Amino acid sequence: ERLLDELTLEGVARYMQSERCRRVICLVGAGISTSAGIPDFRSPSTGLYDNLEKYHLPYPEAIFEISYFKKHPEPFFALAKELYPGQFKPTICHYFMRLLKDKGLLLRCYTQNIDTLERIAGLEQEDLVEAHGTFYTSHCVSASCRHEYPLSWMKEKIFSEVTPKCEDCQSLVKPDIVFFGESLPARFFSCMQSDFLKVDLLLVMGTSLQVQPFASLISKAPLSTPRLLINKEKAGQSDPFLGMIMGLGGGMDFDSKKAYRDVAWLGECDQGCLALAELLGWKKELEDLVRREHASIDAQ
Ligand SMILES: Cc1cc(C)nc(SCC(=O)Nc2ncc(Cc3cccc(OCc4cnnn4[C@H]4O[C@H](COP(=O)(O)OP(=O)(O)OC[C@H]5O[C@@H](n6cnc7c(N)ncnc76)[C@H](O)[C@@H]5O)[C@@H](O)[C@H]4O)c3)s2)n1
Ligand SMILES: [Zn+2]
Repeated sequence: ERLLDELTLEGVARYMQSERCRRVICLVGAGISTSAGIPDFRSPSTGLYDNLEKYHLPYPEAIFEISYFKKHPEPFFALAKELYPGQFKPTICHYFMRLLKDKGLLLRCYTQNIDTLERIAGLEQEDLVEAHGTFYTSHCVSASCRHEYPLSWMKEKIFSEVTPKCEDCQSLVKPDIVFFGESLPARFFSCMQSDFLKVDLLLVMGTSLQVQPFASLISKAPLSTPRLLINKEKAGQSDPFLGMIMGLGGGMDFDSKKAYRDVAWLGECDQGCLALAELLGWKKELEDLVRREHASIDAQ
């Protein structure tokens, strides 16, 4: 009944190399972009949540909240200037997901990341669910207008510290990211219902699984589907405690005596992906891909 012969990266690589493993879903968060120079949200001291006091918020989550944004957008746009990536070079982890695409194993990448690195690494719109939107485009917030603006326009407003107003109607222009309180893209639900029927392997990388409904995705997979977490620390566990994110019952079981399908490889995402690629015979392909794409970016 158990699909992994052993609860290890080697077990997952052998499963991946079997014919049952045809459809892989990746679930990724900010941890897969930290080696690209983009700090994450919840790491102590460097993460965003430990760097909010200077914005003088009524509480730290306000800067994520759509109703607060609509009333006082200036903190969000000051933060956006502070965190604007100085360069957009995707990581080994991103290019591993690109290799999964090129080899026909990637059914979908569900990303929480707003930095657009998945696109730059070559995942196309069909391969991707940007579950929490991206900074790539922005829209006027007036339902009667909804004029679109490209990242170059938004970037100029952010760096000039001018609050972005729509050129046609002078309402606020918001990046197409999903704030706390907003609905997720409809693509998220349509793809979820189709993808999680088919998935043979769930790859979870670089996320604390602290945000719903995205974190519910790990429970949408069939109960035999193996789940591999590559992350600096365990996350999404089912162990109940007050303030757990997971609905009760759902969650990962790495360590109980009933554990049967969940693997935690604890370390840096780039190293874990390099180790998995090596076990699969993809290490040189992945290394060459990173080198070539990185040089291509370095030229301009
Ligand atoms: C083009 C462009 C222009 C700009 C201006 N900016 C960017 S980009 C830079 C950025 O920020 N700009 C920002 N501007 C404004 C911001 C504020 C904001 C407001 C509203 C919504 C926002 O966004 C959507 C959203 C809504 N609600 N939440 N969100 C986001 O927040 C969640 C984060 O949750 P996540 O799980 O992703 O991250 P974590 O909690 O930090 O956990 C990481 C885990 O990885 C582990 N780990 C770490 N490093 C590792 C490594 N190397 N190897 C292995 N493991 C590693 C670590 O130990 C831990 O376990 C997520 O849902 C996301 O959508 C944002 S922010 N691009
Ligand atoms: Zn407008």
